[PDB]
Amino acid sequence: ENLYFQGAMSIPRSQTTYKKKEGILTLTEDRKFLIWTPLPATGPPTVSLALDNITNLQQTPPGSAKVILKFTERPPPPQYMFQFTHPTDARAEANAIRDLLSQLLAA
Ligand SMILES: [Cl-]
Ligand SMILES: [Cs+]
Ligand SMILES: [Cs+]
Repeated sequence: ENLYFQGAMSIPRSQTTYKKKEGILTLTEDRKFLIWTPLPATGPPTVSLALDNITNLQQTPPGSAKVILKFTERPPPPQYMFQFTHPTDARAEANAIRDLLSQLLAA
């Protein structure tokens, strides 16, 4: 039917490295930007990517040496790689933020 729904669960926050620095990958509260902020995550984000401007999302396949999500932005287009570093939960974290993003992007 005609009902439209939006996500209403807590926005995932993920232990990730960007350009070899440790930080947190999340979305803004309005769910319009992907943000990455270096630890201690006191200050502003160093990466802020509008979901409107993401043209692709790729991942390392499960069982790869590294768990990595790769974002391509609208313009050799700009690209961003985030390595998921949680000792046990890396792939689950990647999957979660992937799943949210792909739901947002396909809407
Ligand atoms: Cl994996
Ligand atoms: Cs988490
Ligand atoms: Cs792995």
